Amino acid sequence: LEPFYVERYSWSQLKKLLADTRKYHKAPHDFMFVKRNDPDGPHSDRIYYLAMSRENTLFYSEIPKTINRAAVLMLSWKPLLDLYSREEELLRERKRIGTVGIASYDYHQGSGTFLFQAGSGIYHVKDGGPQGFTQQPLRPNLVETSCPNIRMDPKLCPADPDWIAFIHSNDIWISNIVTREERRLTYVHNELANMEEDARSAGVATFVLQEEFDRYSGYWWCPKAETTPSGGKILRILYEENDESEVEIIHVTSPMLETRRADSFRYPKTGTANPKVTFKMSEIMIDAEGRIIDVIDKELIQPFEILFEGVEYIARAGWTPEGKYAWSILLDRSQTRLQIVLISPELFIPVEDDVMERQRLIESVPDSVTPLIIYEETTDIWINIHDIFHVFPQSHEEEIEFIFASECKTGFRHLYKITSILKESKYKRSSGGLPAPSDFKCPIKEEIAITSGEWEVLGRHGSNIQVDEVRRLVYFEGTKDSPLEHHLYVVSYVNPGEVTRLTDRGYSHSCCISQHCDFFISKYSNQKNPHCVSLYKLSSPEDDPTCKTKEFWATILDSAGPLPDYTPPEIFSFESTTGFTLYGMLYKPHDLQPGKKYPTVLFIYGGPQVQLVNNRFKGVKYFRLNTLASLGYVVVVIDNRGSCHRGLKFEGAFKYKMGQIEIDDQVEGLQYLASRYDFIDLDRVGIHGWSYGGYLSLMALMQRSDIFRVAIAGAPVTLWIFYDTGYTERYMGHPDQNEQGYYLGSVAMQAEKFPSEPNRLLLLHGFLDENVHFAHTSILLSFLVRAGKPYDLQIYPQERHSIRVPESGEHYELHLLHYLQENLGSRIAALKV
Amino acid sequence: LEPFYVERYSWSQLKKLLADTRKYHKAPHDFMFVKRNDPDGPHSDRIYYLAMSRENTLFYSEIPKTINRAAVLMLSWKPLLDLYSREEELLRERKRIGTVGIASYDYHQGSGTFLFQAGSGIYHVKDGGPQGFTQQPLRPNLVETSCPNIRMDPKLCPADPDWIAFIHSNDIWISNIVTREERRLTYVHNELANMEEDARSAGVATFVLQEEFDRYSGYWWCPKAETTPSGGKILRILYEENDESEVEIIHVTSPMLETRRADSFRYPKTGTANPKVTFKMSEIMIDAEGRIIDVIDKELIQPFEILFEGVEYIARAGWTPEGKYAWSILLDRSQTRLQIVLISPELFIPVEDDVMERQRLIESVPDSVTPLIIYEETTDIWINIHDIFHVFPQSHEEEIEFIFASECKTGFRHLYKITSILKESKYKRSSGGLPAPSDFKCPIKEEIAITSGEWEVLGRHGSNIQVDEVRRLVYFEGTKDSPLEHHLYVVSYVNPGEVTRLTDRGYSHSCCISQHCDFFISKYSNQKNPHCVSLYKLSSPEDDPTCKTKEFWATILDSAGPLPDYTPPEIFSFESTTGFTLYGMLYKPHDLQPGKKYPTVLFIYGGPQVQLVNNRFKGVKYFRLNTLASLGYVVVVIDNRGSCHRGLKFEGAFKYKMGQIEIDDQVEGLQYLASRYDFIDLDRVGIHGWSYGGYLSLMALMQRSDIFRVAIAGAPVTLWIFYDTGYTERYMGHPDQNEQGYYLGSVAMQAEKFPSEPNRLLLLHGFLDENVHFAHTSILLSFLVRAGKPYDLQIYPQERHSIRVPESGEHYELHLLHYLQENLGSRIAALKV
Repeated sequence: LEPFYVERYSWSQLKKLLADTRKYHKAPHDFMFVKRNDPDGPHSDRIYYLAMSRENTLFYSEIPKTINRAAVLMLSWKPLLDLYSREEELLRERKRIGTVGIASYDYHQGSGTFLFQAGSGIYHVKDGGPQGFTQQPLRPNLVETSCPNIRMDPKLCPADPDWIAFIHSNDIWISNIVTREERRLTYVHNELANMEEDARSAGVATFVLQEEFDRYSGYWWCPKAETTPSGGKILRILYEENDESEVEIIHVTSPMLETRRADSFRYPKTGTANPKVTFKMSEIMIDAEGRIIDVIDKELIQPFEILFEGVEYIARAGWTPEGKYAWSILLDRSQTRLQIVLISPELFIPVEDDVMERQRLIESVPDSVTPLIIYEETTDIWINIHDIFHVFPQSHEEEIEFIFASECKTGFRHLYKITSILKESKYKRSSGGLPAPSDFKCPIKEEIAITSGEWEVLGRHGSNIQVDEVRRLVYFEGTKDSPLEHHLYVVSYVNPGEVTRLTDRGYSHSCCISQHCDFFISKYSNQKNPHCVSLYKLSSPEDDPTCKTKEFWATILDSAGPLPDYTPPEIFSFESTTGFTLYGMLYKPHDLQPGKKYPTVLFIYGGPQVQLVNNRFKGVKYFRLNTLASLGYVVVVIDNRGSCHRGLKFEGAFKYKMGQIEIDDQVEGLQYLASRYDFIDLDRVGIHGWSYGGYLSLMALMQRSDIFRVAIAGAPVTLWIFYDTGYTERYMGHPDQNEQGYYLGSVAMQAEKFPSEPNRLLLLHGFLDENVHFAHTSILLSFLVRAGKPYDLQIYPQERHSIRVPESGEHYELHLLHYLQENLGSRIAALKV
Repeated sequence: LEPFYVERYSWSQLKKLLADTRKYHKAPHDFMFVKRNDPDGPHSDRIYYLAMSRENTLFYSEIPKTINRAAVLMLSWKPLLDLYSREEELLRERKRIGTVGIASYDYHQGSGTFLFQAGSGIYHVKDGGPQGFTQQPLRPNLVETSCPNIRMDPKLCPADPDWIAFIHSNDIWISNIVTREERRLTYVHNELANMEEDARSAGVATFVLQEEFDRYSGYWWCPKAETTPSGGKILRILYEENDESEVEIIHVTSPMLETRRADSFRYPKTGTANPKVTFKMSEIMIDAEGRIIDVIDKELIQPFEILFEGVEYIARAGWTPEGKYAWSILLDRSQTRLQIVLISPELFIPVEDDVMERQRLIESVPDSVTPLIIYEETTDIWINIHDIFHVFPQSHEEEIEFIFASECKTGFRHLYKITSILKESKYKRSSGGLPAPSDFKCPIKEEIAITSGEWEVLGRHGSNIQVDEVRRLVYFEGTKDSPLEHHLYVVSYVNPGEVTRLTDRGYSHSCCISQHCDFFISKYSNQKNPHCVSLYKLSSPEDDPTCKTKEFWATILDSAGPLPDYTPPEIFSFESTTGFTLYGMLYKPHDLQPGKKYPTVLFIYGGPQVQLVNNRFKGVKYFRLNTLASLGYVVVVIDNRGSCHRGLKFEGAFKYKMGQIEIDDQVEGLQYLASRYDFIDLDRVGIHGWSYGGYLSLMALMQRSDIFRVAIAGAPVTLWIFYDTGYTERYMGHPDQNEQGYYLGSVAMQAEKFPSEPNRLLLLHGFLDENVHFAHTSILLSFLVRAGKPYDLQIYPQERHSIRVPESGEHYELHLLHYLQENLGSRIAALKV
């Protein structure tokens, strides 16, 4: 063969090319179905959703009772409405929200009350309650406040839509939107105090639980209100209280660089103490008229450590829908033992200073009342937290039924219907001892598996189940038809068997089912077609309600249609020497000259909880992998072992071994291609990735000087001893029980292994990164300098983990092309060597 | 004219080249003469001095009463002795100490008591006092303490050498070194309280005073002790007391990168508040036994803003020889108004909590007693502070004679013998008003200029004046013979005639004159010969005491001989279009070729207070400029207008106009060289400097995008609003009244002016730099990314403003050479364009 050299564009010509290709180019979400219940009118439902017009607001569309099955009905988007703090900027990093405006909302089917934060303000309108359905945009009603700082995480009370709660300065507040009454429920954080002195918070999820467990709230309204004798009621808020006094303090640069100051930050470094956590409960007494009689604040009868021995993370929490028990999913620190636990409000006593008054209240509580561990699972690998957990109405007082999902039985996540016996505990507090390990555990009456197979149910990033308690069905999202396509399925939970698919093959679907289970919405795409949102109607043959079929109904969002100037990559697979099928994407270069070999650029992530290779449209996010092909680079992407959507066995492959397996799969796939395509120049191969991808880019250059000419590492994790507990320990365990794994997985501990030629290493970092701190890069550079190695370095001083400012994104793309051109593809590059 | 191209060495090759040449390659200082008074012994004096054996410690040599004039005598060095915290590490950055061991020392003439810090320890020995002279090394006596943290800045009481003082946690302590008694004199700083809430100090110079006024001390012993009736005595200490509570707080990265924390410290940013400062005095009453009886603390009778209207910085301070008055040099904030001031101890009243006893104490002090301004000068350029100031024993008790130095009168710094009348002031505290700005001023009886001419007396960086009161002479260093050589001069202060030069021309000398004025020591070098140190004997014909002659006496340190593998540069000069002569240094590329033109690297500083071109040995400091010449680069260095040693008009050139002029001079001299020598390729010129030098490198690349191919900016000031008060306001003035100056002199405010070609800009910065904070670089990167301009960046995370870690230095030289080779010198560099 004969080497292809990429054209040598100037920095200003490359800026032009990139700007011209970009000169062209968020879909609906948070859907809600509301019945009109109007016989005379032509509309059966009204659907509300968030979407970009620009800013992000509530829209609505009208679901008609029938359709012209000749034509395609495209629903019109009626606008519903007529319109950053260091708390807003940090939360919108933890959720990975790129949008601006309304991020989420809250609704009360009874009242028709919408409640939503929008900038610094909290608003509320009504629609679809007794007050009817607007035919034009509504003007929102601002909630009044005496509070001086931004109100975070507003929630409607499900039992009373006059009452909302919110967090201000790390304490829970309630406000009545009709009576204008306002009230602070917790006095845990002085806002005037400094960081080190206070370090306490109520109703807020701590950093680790937003970053690594995607849980953002830490208080939960009780769904039912209890009546006082004189025609009032009691409302309940369960909340987690946090004390981060032992948690290590990090400083990270304040975005306003002019100040030259840093922001204090609680970061549980791997090995260090996580925050101290316990449950609490506010009892709020309301009189008949809707004003606050009194607010009792209640603590657990015994300490948290005693009742929930071994629990470190409060992964999830809420209420049974009866309002009877507060439930919670709890992990041990190793993230190998998960427990579902019911907690009676009778476990909470009022907080008292008097030692003799508490011992009085303690005596009042009976020994029968005790935490109930309705479920427990263990794994030699790790427990992946998900959002799937459905509690049924209680038939007998002494059983609870529920659906949960687990990778622990099969090696693959499946739904399971479980009945638990609510036995009274062996243990009595009377004895005055610390309860045994299995003293609170409930017997398992039945454990019916609703699904099974060499495929998994999805329960993260908004994937979930939807139970039809009438037809005794459960809709879920799965990889049953393929690992590269997510599809909607339905199945009986009473007598499970056949698993009916509802989405059409050849597309990967993100799905949302009406609360009435008579409609669903699919956001679907494939490698060649950009995302469409469509609305399908569910009906059953009248001989068997257990059986469900779909009928396309109306389009909510039409695709722009196979984008021109974009050549999609072709998916491939190959059998590993490890006995797994690995999948990849190949961007062949545009205008393929026969008799020529091209420089190959391997883009990588390779970390857990992620899959790059699937049948989705990569034209939006990975448009620049296409642009590289248009300049005459081969671009390769390989989902190596540890990637998600392949079962726990596949994922657990790098437990304790991070950075020691992923590249051997990247190279195995990179060679399977070279053997099959003589147009791949293995002498000019570069690797680029961000975050975990940037990590492996550096491992690629240490482990394999031979294969990879240049590594471009963005926000790389150079030192696992610095990452947080929630993530690092899930995969690497405590650094005492993996001395060697932490050493071999930390690229900064191994700077001598880097090349002694320049123009091979390029390091990129967000200067204000609060997730992968900039000290990963600053400490690797320190050891490269000692080892007399050379590096190239671009800092993005306004950026954090993600790149938000576009000027930054443009510079990153411009530099990356120029760098690959100057140090890989072009003629001048081969001369430099 | 054929282009020469430098041999493209690899990164590993270039590292070897440097390590090989680096494989090849401190003189004595702090000299002090003690007379032996041995009429029968062969030795007249014994000199004590600090030098490197290895550690830096005290040595002595013997001065012969007589010498064989036929031969040279080389004095053998006898060792006198028998063998970092955060605040000791910052002091060494402010002083710019590289050496380890003993930095300075004290000596009580009467007792023979030495006193010196060495690491954490404080030690004393005796030699040359009543107790005679050691023939063998003495053992250092540790001053014991109860003080937890390290002790900074020890000083011997001259009025009793049993007592010493020192600073501990920003308070003044005294310790008797025979009774081991240890007393704390000030209670202004809580070591355990956080620095944000404390920010008060006593006896310490604040940051700007150490950085910009090279004053490293804030307390002063009274040099005589008043006697008591019982037979004890009163010792006194004058001390500056600062409050940094209103001074902006900055965060620099902690050097322990593992912690990912930042150290808070107080930085007076241009235009913000300098610390509130005042004078105080500690009266220590000691008994006849030597035990402390009592300690009264005393404040000024009126606030510092009243007694010293206008004074922003206390520049220097101390006591007159009898200790009748304490004196102080005082600047206004614009540093255009120097005042000298006498403050009687009688101005200080005991500090009393009672509001009514303090009133009885105020009236007790006479209204006659008042601050005495004995000298005031003003300039529309600015005041350069200096260590020259001499007060004569008082003859008339209403007059005071002294010697000061000033550029204000003639435009060059010259000595002046001044008598001032101490007329009791008109202002009275009884009247109870504030004084007019002229009320403490003093009539000026005479003012005889001792020197004059277009050349300056030197009074910075250890240059000072020795004063023979017996013969009424004053020895001083000056630029009279040339700007490129410093020389030792002597002249009468009674009948100031002509100026006898004592040093030999053809060399540049730093000098040090026996307190007896019968000897002097010169450390001297020239462009070709490394620094020597010789001892000369002063002699006068018995007919005329003014006539002064020298005679070589002994070698203290022999030259290392002319170094091989080092060609020196040749000094040049050129008439500027501005009218001034400018000097330069040319390193011709070793092994010149006929007809061939070579790549050129201009090393630059160009800031004030510094001259790079002079007749001193550059073989140590600028060794690598010659290493650049040995590879093929022409190397050029020019002292543009602003640089020191050429008078106040030459310096004042860039008042308010920093950045706007300097490069015109650098390019003028570059073109002068290009006309006379045709080997200077002007199509291949790089510029490189550190700090101000890196600043001008960035200005050269904006302003002259045509003359300069690459710029390599080290630790460069990019935003004058960020730099400190005492420096920026001295030249650029307050920012709100020179708004255009600050804009035009700030490269980051002009990022659009930078090239759009890559491989032309290199930013180098110490990550922990606390002087030119790394925000200068990060904010400039901020604006360069916005503007879409390319840059190369290198960080040194171990280093602050200097480069101390040897591995950081090796990597800097190696990158600097490779970047020059790959982007300026070689043929591949010509292909890149």
